[PDB]
This record gives sequence, structure tokens and C-alpha cells, in this order.
Amino acid sequence: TQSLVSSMRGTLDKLKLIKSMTPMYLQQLAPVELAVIAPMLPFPPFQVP
Amino acid sequence: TQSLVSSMRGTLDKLKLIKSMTPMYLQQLAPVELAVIAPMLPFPPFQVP
Amino acid sequence: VALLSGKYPPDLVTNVWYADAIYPMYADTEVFSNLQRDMITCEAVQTLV
Amino acid sequence: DEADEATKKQAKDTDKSKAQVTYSDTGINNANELSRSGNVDNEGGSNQK
Amino acid sequence: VLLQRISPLQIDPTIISNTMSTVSESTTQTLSPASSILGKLRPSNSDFSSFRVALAGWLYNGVVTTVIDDSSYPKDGGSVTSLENLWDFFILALALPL
Amino acid sequence: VLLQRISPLQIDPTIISNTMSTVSESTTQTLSPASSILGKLRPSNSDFS
Amino acid sequence: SFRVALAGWLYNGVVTTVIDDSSYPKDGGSVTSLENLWDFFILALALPL
Amino acid sequence: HGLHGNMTLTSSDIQRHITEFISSWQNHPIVQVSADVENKKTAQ
Amino acid sequence: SMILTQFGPFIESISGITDQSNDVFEDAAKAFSMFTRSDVYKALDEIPFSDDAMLPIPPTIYTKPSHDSYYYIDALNRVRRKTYQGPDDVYVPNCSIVELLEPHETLTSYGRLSEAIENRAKDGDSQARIATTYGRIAESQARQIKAPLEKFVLALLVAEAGGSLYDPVLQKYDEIPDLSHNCPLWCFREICRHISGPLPDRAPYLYLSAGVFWLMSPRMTSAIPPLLSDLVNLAILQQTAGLDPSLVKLGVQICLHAAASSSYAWFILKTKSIFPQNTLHSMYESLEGGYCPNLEWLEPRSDYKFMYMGVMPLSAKYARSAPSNDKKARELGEKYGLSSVVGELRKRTKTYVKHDFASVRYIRDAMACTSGIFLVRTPTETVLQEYTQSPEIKVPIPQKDWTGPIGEIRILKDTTSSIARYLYRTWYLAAARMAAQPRTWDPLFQAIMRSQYVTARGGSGAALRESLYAINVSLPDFKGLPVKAATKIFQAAQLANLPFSHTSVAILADTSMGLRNQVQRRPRSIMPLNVPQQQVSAPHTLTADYINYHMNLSTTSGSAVIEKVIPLGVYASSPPNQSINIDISACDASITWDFFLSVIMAAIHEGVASSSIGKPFMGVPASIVNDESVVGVRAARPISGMQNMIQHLSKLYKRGFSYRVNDSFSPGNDFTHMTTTFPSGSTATSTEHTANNSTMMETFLTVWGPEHTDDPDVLRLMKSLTIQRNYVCQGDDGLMIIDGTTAGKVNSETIQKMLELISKYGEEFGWKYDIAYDGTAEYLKLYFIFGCRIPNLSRHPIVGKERANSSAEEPWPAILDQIMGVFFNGVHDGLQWQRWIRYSWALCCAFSRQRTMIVGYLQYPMWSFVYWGLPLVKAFGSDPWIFSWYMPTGDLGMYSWISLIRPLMTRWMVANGYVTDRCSPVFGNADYRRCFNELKLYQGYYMAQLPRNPKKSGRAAPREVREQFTQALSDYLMQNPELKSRVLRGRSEWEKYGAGIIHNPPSLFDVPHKWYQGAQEAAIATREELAEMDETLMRARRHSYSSFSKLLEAYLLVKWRMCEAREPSVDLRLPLCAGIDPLNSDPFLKMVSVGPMLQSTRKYFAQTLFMAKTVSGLDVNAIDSALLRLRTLGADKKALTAQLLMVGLQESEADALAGKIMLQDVNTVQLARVVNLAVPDTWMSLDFDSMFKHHVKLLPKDGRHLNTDIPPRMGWLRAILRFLGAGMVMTATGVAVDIYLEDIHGGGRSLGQRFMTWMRQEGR
Repeated sequence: TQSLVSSMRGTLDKLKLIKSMTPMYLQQLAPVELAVIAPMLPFPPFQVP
Repeated sequence: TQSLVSSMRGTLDKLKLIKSMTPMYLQQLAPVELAVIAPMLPFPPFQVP
Repeated sequence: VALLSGKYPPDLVTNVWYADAIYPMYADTEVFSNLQRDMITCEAVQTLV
Repeated sequence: DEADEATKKQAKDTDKSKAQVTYSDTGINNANELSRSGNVDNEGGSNQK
Repeated sequence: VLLQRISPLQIDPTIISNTMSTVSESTTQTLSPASSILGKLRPSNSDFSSFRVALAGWLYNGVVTTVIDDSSYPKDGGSVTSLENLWDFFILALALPL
Repeated sequence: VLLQRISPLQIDPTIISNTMSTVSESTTQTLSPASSILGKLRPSNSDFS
Repeated sequence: SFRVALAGWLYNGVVTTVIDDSSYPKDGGSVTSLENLWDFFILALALPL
Repeated sequence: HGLHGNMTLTSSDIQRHITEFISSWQNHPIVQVSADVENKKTAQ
Repeated sequence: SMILTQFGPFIESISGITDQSNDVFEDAAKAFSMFTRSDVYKALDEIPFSDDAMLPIPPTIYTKPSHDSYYYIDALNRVRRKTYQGPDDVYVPNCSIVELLEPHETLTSYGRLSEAIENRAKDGDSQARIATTYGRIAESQARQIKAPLEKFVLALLVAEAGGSLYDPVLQKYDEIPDLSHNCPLWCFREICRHISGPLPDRAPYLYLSAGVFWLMSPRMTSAIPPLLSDLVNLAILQQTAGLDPSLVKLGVQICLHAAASSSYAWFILKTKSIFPQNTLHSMYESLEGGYCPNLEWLEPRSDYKFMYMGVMPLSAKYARSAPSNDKKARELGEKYGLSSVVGELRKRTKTYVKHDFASVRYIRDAMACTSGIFLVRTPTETVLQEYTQSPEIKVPIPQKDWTGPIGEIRILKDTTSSIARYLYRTWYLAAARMAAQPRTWDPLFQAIMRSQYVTARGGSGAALRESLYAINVSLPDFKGLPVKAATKIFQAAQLANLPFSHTSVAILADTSMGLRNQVQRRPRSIMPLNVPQQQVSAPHTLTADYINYHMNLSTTSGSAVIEKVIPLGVYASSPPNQSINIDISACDASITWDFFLSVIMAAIHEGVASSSIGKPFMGVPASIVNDESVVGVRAARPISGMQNMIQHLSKLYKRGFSYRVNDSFSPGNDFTHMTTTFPSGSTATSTEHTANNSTMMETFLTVWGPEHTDDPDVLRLMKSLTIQRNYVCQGDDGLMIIDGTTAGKVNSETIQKMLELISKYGEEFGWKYDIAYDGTAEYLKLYFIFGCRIPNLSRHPIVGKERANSSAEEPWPAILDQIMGVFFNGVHDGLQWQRWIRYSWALCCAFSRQRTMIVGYLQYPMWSFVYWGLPLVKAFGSDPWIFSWYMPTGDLGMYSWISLIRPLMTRWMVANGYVTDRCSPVFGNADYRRCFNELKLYQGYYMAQLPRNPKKSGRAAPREVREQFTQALSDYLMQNPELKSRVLRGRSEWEKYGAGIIHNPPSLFDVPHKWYQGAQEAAIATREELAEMDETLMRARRHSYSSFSKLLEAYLLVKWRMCEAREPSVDLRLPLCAGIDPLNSDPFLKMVSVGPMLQSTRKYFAQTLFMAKTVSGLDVNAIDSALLRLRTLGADKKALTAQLLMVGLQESEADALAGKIMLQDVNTVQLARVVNLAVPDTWMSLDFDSMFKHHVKLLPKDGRHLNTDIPPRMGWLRAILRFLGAGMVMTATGVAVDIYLEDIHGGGRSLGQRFMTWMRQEGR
């Protein structure tokens, strides 16, 4: 039905335009925290590319 | 929804066409009252352009 | 949910916040202890062989 | 220990809980400071006996 | 106080409610623009005191600068998908030029 | 635990509910996308870790 | 403190007078804080003595 | 199974619901691997 | 033997072997009424107790000295106690009374006080006076019970005779030890037998209606009644909650030591903290594992948002770090001779190394063992010991810091070295912000404030009468009014139209007394204040509310446990967070004119200016007074309404208070006392207490601490702390919350140093801070450790009742309300559910019958208790134990259980022979009307909705005096022409548009009638009123019935479908509430299925009402229910506007609100008030919001059904359907399940039509 289509479009628009700071936190701040923490761990990091 | 769009347009039209006398009062009468009140104020007006 | 519902403190100053947060962490010496542990481990391996 | 005595005496002379002027816990790092004590003798040995 | 004493302009009690009680709507919708705008407006007679002090502030811009209080703005900046935020924008837009 | 208790980011799920509370839809429909997504965005056992 | 600084002007060789570290802005401070600005003002006028 | 209009509450239904709840709790990912105590290796 | 022979079927019925039935309930009531206490004791003799229950008894119990060397006459001719143990031994001593007992006719063994004693007492003999004081105080001490202990012990025996119970969830028999190991009962029997001796009567005393009759035995002692009360409470708790008999024995030993001591109450008061000190404040010193919750405090911190992360594993790094209390416990135990008890407690406590269910249950069991009684002492000693202290201001404000007087108050300079500057600034700014508010000047707001203090309680109007007679003004007598004159309503009627100049002198009147005893606490004194004093206190009150509402983390709550904030406590207790408990000792005494009253009164008086110039308030006019603060010139300054009111209050605050004391227990100890203690009966006390608490804490955190300490760690800690983020205060209690640094917890000795810093800061202005840093959190009488909360059973005595005067008891129906309250308290603390339900059924059956000579016997059927909230055990041949106690009360619960067992009921009735030939949609072919009629289900159901106290209404009064009373009340209420105009406009609009839609709309003019009804109903009743009440119950019982209420009939047309279980909300290994452990099956499953509520109830319920507050006598729920019913029935917007005008609103926002309401959408809780539907109080600790929103589906699972269709207009039916489904799912036992709507018989439209018919019908 047309009403359901309009409701879905509005919900998707709201989900797209939601105001969350997690994506910018993960891009600008989380690496710094990980780098600061890393030297102090009992088990040093072990990575592959 | 179409009904919400119609209701919003009607509401905006009514707000545009409301019968308020304040904008005309502010243009034609308030300056006269301010002018007749000003000369007998304990603190004379102090203005910049 | 975490990705969609991130939020910062209303007035955040990152340098001050981190200078307050990390300071207690860097008073520990477990890493200095672990270095001495590793030295003994290597000594033991070589002695065994 | 001698530094703590000076601050404690200084507070008493001003008749206050603590003194504004303090000889201890300054911002300076006097970790290498030494003061005379009865632990060592003239030859440079210990006074355990 | 002096302006209130000598002025002929006075508040109309029910003009907004009367004009908004005739907008055509459907009762099966979850949003009502008329109800929302009335709830955001909340008319009162004491509201004219702020209007009159705003008028009085015109004579002393040298020492006093009249501003809109920060609490009137949306808490997080708002969104255009929100009818409530649209009404906040409308109210602020009408109030600012005075 | 260290990341959670050093980071300034906070998880506040009420943002999603506040955003979805203003979606436009009819009450005579059978499916409500807003209610469905709100119900499905509640993590099992409330782990958030 | 004022009179003590005046007196300590005469004994530069054996006593060094410095401003206590607790008088500095907390966590380094920021130019976005009125309290930090006043801290900087007080410290700037107090240092040359 | 429990769809007709004649609903009568009983201990068998209670037990069935309890079993479903327990299975749902136990099949959670974090519940699968967790412990209150620590073994020698993880302590090391 | 005797119990088995008398109660044969009833025991099986309540144990779940056979069905429950009204006839069995009835003959059980017969037996309960036909036993006697001699039969009770001989039944007690039958039990073959074991050696485990054996315990040595001190011989010193039975031989005490006389009361003679315990009392003396002071200089002022007053009886006073002789303090030997210390400066607080002012309670009832333990001594014999058999010499002063006199034989009673027809009761040879029992006698009362000799009447010659009070003859010589009124004559004036000192010996007679002290003797009668001792006798009356002993009577008052022995009277502090709900009912005779024989009823309780007999009910316990009947309940326990059933034996072990099978658990439908655990599929096993419980293994609670039987009565052969119950130590307190054995001690009870032994002590009663020894007191009785060869004398045939065995009860130590008769609990008469308004007195006590002691046995003339040479071994009698005053401590026997409280000792037996403690013993019976311990026995009931042990047999209902599975207490450890070992710990029970320790508690009994403490009780025996208290009895053997000189003063029972004094001994308990000195040693009340044993169990908390040796169990709670010393725990997990060797922690090794477990789970603790992980929460997060979300901004706004003020708004109290706590959202739950998960579980966090524990480790050794989170062991106990607070300082030890071993030493202090040792000298306490040694001093009071409980060293072995203390040592055993510590040894048993040390054996826990893992936080879990066993440890929390052990802590709860240790907590429950503390004795609980309402302490009693004479009002003379209470007054002379509580109102004689004063603050000790070590550092006072220098005298050269106050200007010349203004009015009569002074201005504090800005150069003062005292810390009072910050308090002054805070109060000044708060007052200015309050004054600059349009709502402050709303005349309706003023009317609300003025009607607030008016109450149907006493206000010491006598002294008002002598004062006004002295100033010679005359008040109406209101002769012929059948209402009491000792009410503030009567006071307001007397002073309706009186000039403020005439009434001004009344503020310096005198004050009467009030007392309330408390459990494990000294009695609390209340100081009533009459109209003028209550009215002159408004500005200070409102400023304090502004402070507590905009500048701190203030909390408000009542006696209800549900109203507290569990999330805050669990967050504070959960590691690595830590908590500090702060309590101000004698806050009322500390608050005085020397520092506080001076500073705050000056600040408020100067802050209130500007926004109030030359304009009255509260009906107090503005005025003109003298000013001389400015040097060299002293002129006249005009003051406002609040300024004049503060000016008049200031002289009272500077002089002090006069207190009349009229001690009934002591003839001749009648006098007047001058005190400086701040009043407790005022309408702000707690509010400014919280304000000053927060202000002074902030002052210490920001100024005093950093300039008195130099330790860098302490400085950093105090800089981190802030009151707006880490301090919660209310009245005199407060909580400091310290978060965890990245390295774990915070340094313990650094914290400790901050503690003595706080104390030192306290002594300067003379506040006695009591600081607890022990590893647990205590706030508002709630306890938390490691995130789990410990319910304190000792604080809620089962057989405890508050009686602090010589007034008599109430008629019989009143006791059932107290019994139901006891059952609900047991529910909240969370005892073993099966045993608790069995005991509750036994007790209700015991108290369900009474006799009236009209020689008739009035009886309550078993169905009345089911309606009131008691769940069933087994009925109609259904499976036993299939109903939980979360069942709603009334129609909702009835519908819930009936719909749960509906199909089986039809089969049972048909098999029993109640067949008909009409296809009823609910019961098919069953003669349900007839069946219910003989089963008394209809009769009990209908007698449930009847008052349990006589109605004092219908009193004869002449029309003239009634009309003068009403017009006086109306004149007092309507002090405002704009209010009168608004109400008249509302009435005109109502009679224009809304007429006949609802029969009775709330209105402001109806307040005088409500006040008159309350005043007349607060009076005592008499024999004829009891007569009409009894005959109404008899008529209700004899009359026949054909159906339930229309609401219930409409409810029973809805069918659901319970298909799938819910999803877990909390981990099944996290102990969060002690006593709800896996052993207590059903509540554990309910809690882990639904989830605890993580939000304050008050703030959540705040946004469920259109209007927030209203004048006293009108109900906000009534108002919004009327508005919603008008909207539902379809009245126009003008009707709602008329209603809002009639309730006092201004026309503009009234019409705006009506327009908003006409199309605005409210939540399910707000909708449900149209049909008088409310959330059960038992659900307040659970998250019912999620169940309402996402777990009750109003759509059939398979798809769309033709019947299950809600008409668009009737959108309000969804809330009702949600509540019905939630009630069903909560009434059903086990885990919560997802419920789907199945069918409606007549469709949505018919149900809506029936509901509208109902709504239109009420009001008649």
C-alpha cells in the first residue's frame, strides 16, 4: 500500500540522517587510544597484514 | 503521507492569513508612544546607529 | 546499536580530557617486570640446550 | 624528612593549618638531593656497627 | 509598565485556537500539525511583558543589547524531518528581527 | 574494559527512539516499520560488549 | 609570600624561590575556559617577582 | 500446539516454556565462552 | 493431634492436596474463633522439640527489683528518670508490678493497676504519681502490637502442620526444617510455663481492647511482652524464609541478654549494630570470583539515566580495601558481654571468598536476625532530652561583618573572611531567579500554595484561640457543627475573613506536641504549626525548592520502597566505583539563627526585591519599614508581600520557639519549654536541609579543602569531585560517589584523609558529620553491596504496630487492611513464596470472622481476599501452584485468573451438574450464575467493594450553621476577583456546551464541601454507625446477584493466545536482589524474564498528566480522566475549555490546551485511567514498559482476523487490550511469554459501545 511505502521511505531517510558520532570517533580518536594503550599490555600485539 | 502534506499546507496558509494587528501597530503607533514617553524618563535615551 | 547511538559529552576538550584520563595509567611497572622475566626465559632455554 | 619539618614549623609560625610557603612537594624534581646523616662514617663506609 | 498602561493594543485570547480549529485533517494519522503548533505556542497573557521590554530596549542599545535566550534553540540543533523542529524554526524566525 | 573506561564516547540508545517517534504513518495499517525496527534493535541478553 | 620573596631576593645563592605547581591551570588548561584565563593572568603578573 | 481457543494453563506448558528460555539463554555467543575463575594458562 | 482433628480439610486445601472451597474456609473460621489461648498453650505442649532447640536461660529474668529507685521528682515538681547506666538511660526499666496489680472480677488470675494508686496520684502523693507513671508507661510498652500473639502462633501451627511442599518448577520437595528445630517457640513455651507455674491460666497477659491485664505471678517482669514479640517474630521469619537456625539462636541469645539487662530498649539501642558491623561492613576480604553488573550513567546526570552494559567478572584486585572494624567490634562485644557472639559472627563471615547467591543470602539472613520493636519512652524525657542541645560553632563570624539593621535583619559584608559568603551568594541568586518568574505571580499558583498547608490534621489551634482572645478579637464558634475543632480546616473557617494586621500577632503563638515511635530508633517528635505560621513560611520554602530543583542532584521519596532509586545504589556499589555515606547528626538542632537563619533570611529578603516591588502575596499586603544599614542616615524603605512576610518570620527565627507539653502518662508533668530547635512539622524543613547540605558540600569541595590540605593525591581527588556529578543528598543523608581511575580503584588512605578533612571542615560551623567508608552503600534506608541490594527484614516487624497515646483501637474490619499490608510487605522483601502464601491464607482465615449482638456472626468469604489480591493455590480441580502473586488486584486479577482457567471451569461445572441450555460465549452451557451464587463468589466479590470503617457522614447539623461553615470556607478559598471571574466563566461555558455528558465535573467551588466532609469524617464513630455498617455487610451477604460489573463483563469477551517464551533480559548468574536467589524459583524466573526497572518511577510518571499540580481537595487523575472521557464521548472543544476554566486556568492557555488535547496522542498508562485502570504496585520494580510496547501483540500471529479489528475512532481500546494481556501474562507463573490477541466475541465496535455506555453511566 502507498502509506506503507511512504512510511518506509521516511524511516530510511531518518536512519540515514541520524546523528551519531561513532563513525567520526572511530576515524579520529580510537586509533590514538589504541596506540596509547598498546605499549602497556602484558601480551604485545601480534598482527598479520 | 498525502494527508499530512495537505494538513501542513492548510496550516501554513492559515498562519499566513491570520488577522493580527500587531505588525500594523508596530509601524503606525508604537513610535509615537515612545516619542511621547521619552522626554520624561529618569534615564535619557542613549543610542548608537 | 553502538554504531547508531554514539554521543559525546556536551562540552568536550580532548587534550584536557586525555591528560586527565591517561595519567593514572602510566604509574605502573609491570612492563619493566616482564622484560626481566623474558631475559630469564631466554637464559633458561639456552642453558637447557 | 627535613623538608617536612620546615613546612610544619612554617605553618605553626603563621598560626595556620598549613603555610602558604612550603619547602616540600614543590614542582621541582630534587630526586638527587642529599643531606648529612649518621649512617655513613668519615672513611666512606657504613655505620651498621 | 508605562507602555502597558498607555497602550491600546491588547492580547486576543482565542484567535490562534479559533483559526486552527478549522484545518482539515484525518483522524488516522499519528501526527497533527495543529496540535503540535498549539503545544509549542502555549499562549499566555503575561507574554506581552517580554514584548514590551523588547520594545523598551530600543532606546538603550548603547549599553544594553537584547538577545534571544539560548534555551529557545533546539537542544541538539534539530532536524528538518521533525515537525516540532520546524515549528521551533518558525518561532525563532518570527522572533529574531525584533 | 580499559577502552570503555578511558574513552569519552557513550552509548545512548534513546536517540533512535527519539528519532523514530516523529515518523508519519497511518494507524489503520498492518505493518509499522518504526515499531519493527525499534523492537529488533534491542540486543539479546543486553550485552553491549 | 610577598615578604618572603622580598627577603629571598638577598639569598639567591643558597635559596631559589619558585611558584608552586598547584598555581598552574589544571591539566594544562585551555583558552576556552574563563577560569583558565584568570589563572594565566594571575600567574603572569606573579611570575616576575 | 496451543493455538485453539481452549487454553488451559498447566505444568507441562510451564516446563516447555522453561526449556525454551533455557535453550535461548545458553545459545548466546558470549555465554558460550566465559568463566568466573581463571585457569593457569590465562593467569600466566 | 488437636490441630489435625480440628483443621482436617483446610490444611490439605492450603497445602495443595485438595481444592479450595468456601465451606472449608467457613468451618476453619469456626475452629479459629472457637479455640482459646489455653488450648493454644496445651497445643504448644504437644510438639516434641529436639536438643538443637535447647538453649540455657538466665535465671535472673524472673527476679527484678522494684521501680521505686528509678524515678524522682525534680524542682519543678515533675517525674523524671534516674540515669545510672549513662546519660541516655531514660527508658522503661525492668522491674516487678505484681505489688501494684489489683485483682479483677471474673478474671481471678489477671488484674489491672490499683485504682487507689491514681486516687492518691490526683491527690498529690509523689509515690502514687511515680507508681502510676510507671504503670502507664509499662502499659504503653506492652500495647505496641497489632493483635494478640495467640492468633499468630495458632496460625503458624496450622500453616506448618501441612509439612513440606512440592515445587512445580524444581520438581522436588522443599527441605526446610520442621517445627521440632524452632528454638524461639521452645523458649516461648518454657518462659510462659515458668511464669504460669501451678497457676492454671497460662498467658502472661491479656491484650484487652484499650488496656492490658497482667497475671499476678511473682516472676512477672515488664520485659516479657517485648521478649515474646521478638520470639514470635523470629519464629515466623525462620519458618517462612528458611532462616539459618544457628543465626536464629544467636539472635535469641541477644534477646535474652537484653531481657536480663536493666533496660530492654536501652540495651537494644546500645547493641543494635552487631550484625551490620560483623557481616556487612566486613566482607570479601579474600575475593576470588563472581559476577557484578556493569552500568553507565548517561547525561543529563541530573535526569538519572542508567543504561545497563552487562556483567563484569570479579578478581582479587577488587577485594576489600576499606579500613578494618575488628578492634571496635571487639571492645563493643566485650563491653556488652557478647564476645562469643561477635567471634562466631566474624569466623563465619570469613568463610566466603566468592560473591554469589550463597553469600548474599547469608548476609540477608544475618540482617534479619536484629530485633525490631517500637521503642517507648515518656514524652517528658523525650522533650527534655531532644530539645536541650545546641550547635557548637568553633569558628564564628566576626561581629565586625554585619551592617546596621534593615527592618530587624542585617546585611553581611562582602569582605568577610568567613565561608558564609558562598552560602549568601547562592541563596541571593536563587531568590532573584525565583522572583523573576511569571508563574510565581499566577494567582492560581498563589491559591495552590495557600491551600497546600490546609490539612485535616491538628495544628495547635488552642494557643491561637487564647492569643486571639487576649487581643480580644472574636472568632465564630460554629456551635452545632458535628466536626472536631482541632483541625486546620476548622482554623481556616474561624479566620476566613480577618485582616492581616489583626492576625499578625498570631505568628508568635505557642506550639503543641506530636510523637511517633519508630523501630530501632528513638521516638520522633513533630511540632505542629497553625495557619499563620504555615503561611508566613512560603518564600523560604519556594526558594529552597528552586535550589533543590535547579542546582543539585536532589531526590524526593516516600516510605514506599518502590519510590526509591535502585539504579543509583547499584551503580555506586558496583566496583570499581566506591561510595561514602554522610549523615548530619541533629540537623534540626544544628540549624539555628546564629549562622544559618541569619544568613539565609538576609539573603532571601534582599534577593526577593525588584520583581515584587509594592505588591502583595499570599494575601499578605505590602508595607513600609525602617532602614539604617547605610551609615549616618536612617530612612524608610518599602517592602513587598514576601519581604513583609520574611520580616515577620525573622523575629520568630531570632527569638526561638515555645513548646507546650501535656504528658498523659505522668500526672502533673505539664509545662512549657523554650527551645531553639528548628521545627519539624513545617512545610520546608527537609527542603532547606537539602539546600544547605548541597551548598556546604560544594563550598568544602571548591574552597575549604584545597586551602586546608596539601597532599597532591588529595588535591587531585577533590578537583575531580563535583557536587553536580558525584553527590546525592536529601534532608540529612547523602552519598559521595567516587569513580574508578584507569589503574583500578582509588587509593584508600587518600580517601580516608579526605574523610577526616570533611569532619574537620564540619566542626567549624558545628555540623556533626557521620561518615561511613566500609565498602557498601547506604541511602534512604536501602543497602547495596557489589551491585546487589539486601532487603532488611528486621525493619518491618510482622506483629509491630505504632501506638503513641491512650486512644483505642478501630473496629474489626480495619485489621484486614493491615493483614493485606503485611502480605504485600512480605512480597516486597521476597520470602519463600509457597510458605508465605500458605501462612497468609491461614492468617486471613483466622481473622476473617467476627461477632455482633444485633448474636449474629459476620463472615468474609474466601473470594474477598482473592479480589483484594491474595492468589489462589488450587481450584476447580486445576493443577496446584499455578498462580503468581504478581496478580493484579480487583477486576484485572479476576479476569486474569478466570481467563487462564476458563475452559476447565466449564467442564468442572458441567460435571458437578450446573448444566443449562444457552450458549453463553464465555462459559457455554453452564449455569454459572447459580453456581457462583451458592459458591458465594458473587457475594464475596460484591462485599469486597465496601468500606472497612464506619462512615462518620450523615451527621445532623442545622442548615444555618452548615451554610455559614461552607461560605466561610468558600470566602477563604476565593481571595481573588480574577479567580472568581474565571470560575464563573467556566461554569457558564459548561452549562452552555457540556451538560449531561458527565454527571459530576471537578470544580473549584466544590473544595469547601470536600473539606467539610473530611473534617466530619476525621471524627470518631459510635455504636449506631457501627450498627449501619454491620447491617450493610449483612445485606450485601444475604442479597443475590446475577453478574459482575459491566467492566468485568466487557473484559471477559477477549481471548488471547500464549505461544512463545520471551528472551532473557539479564544474565542468570548475576545476584542483584538478595533473597530472590534460584531457590526462590518463581520470582527469579519473572525477574530474569522481564528485567528490573532502571529508571526512577517519579520522573517516569511525571509525563503522564496534563496538569502537574492542583489545590488540595481536587485530584489530577480525576481531572484528566474527566477530560479524556469528554474527548472519548465526543464533546466539543468548548466543554474542555469550560472544564479548564472551572479548575482555575486562564482562558488563553485553557483553549490552547483543549485544542492540543483534542488530537494529541497520549500513552497507554494515561489512556487507561478512563476505565480506572492502574499499574499494580507489585510491578513497580520491573520493566513493564518493554512488555507494554514490544511484547503484547494486538495482531493475531497467523494474520488478520475479522473480529480482531479496532475501529479508527476507538483507538483508545489498544491501551486496555495491552493492560489485559500484561495482566494475564504476569498472573501466569514461570517465565514471561509473548502474547498475541486471538479473538473478540462481538468485535471492537460492540466493546467500545459498552465502554462508552459505562463512562456515560458513572457520575450518578
